[PDB]
Amino acid sequence: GPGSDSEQLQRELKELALEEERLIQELEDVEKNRKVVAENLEKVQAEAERLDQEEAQYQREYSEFKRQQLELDDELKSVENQMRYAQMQLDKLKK
Amino acid sequence: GSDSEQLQRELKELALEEERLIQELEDVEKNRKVVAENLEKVQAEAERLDQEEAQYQREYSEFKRQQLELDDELKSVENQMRYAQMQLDKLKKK
Repeated sequence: GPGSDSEQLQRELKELALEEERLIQELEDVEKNRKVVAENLEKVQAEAERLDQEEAQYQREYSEFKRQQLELDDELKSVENQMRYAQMQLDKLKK
Repeated sequence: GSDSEQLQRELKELALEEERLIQELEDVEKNRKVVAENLEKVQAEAERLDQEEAQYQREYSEFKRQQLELDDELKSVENQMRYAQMQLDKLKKK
């Protein structure tokens, strides 16, 4: 019994050792892979946060141009209205 | 005659302002559509980054799980080797 039982245990230990070796390598490599994915995730989240501020700036710019456009068009209506009035005064003097 | 000349001077100054305003409006409309375009570009990029974010969060979770799982696989193997070696030693001791 004991001799054959010992040979079976020796075979089991050799199988375990080979798997141990493999796992140790796989753990070294997963650690490298996790470092890359952590970098990638941070970079994309940092970029998204930056783009949010860019978008906020453009929305302010857009709103400002829109306001300017309304202000200018109203100034133009005033000029046009003043010119008609002046011409009407001139028309009275031209006669 | 003088009132007329005054009004003619006024109309000339106004026509200059009208010209200036019409140009300023052309330019604001140009500036406005550039910003609208920047906006469209920003929004497309934001969508792209959202999708890349989702991808990397998935990969993050997958590799974290893989490390947790591998480490427990190694611990199980270490436990099994200790037990097997203990049995081996006992059989030697007869």
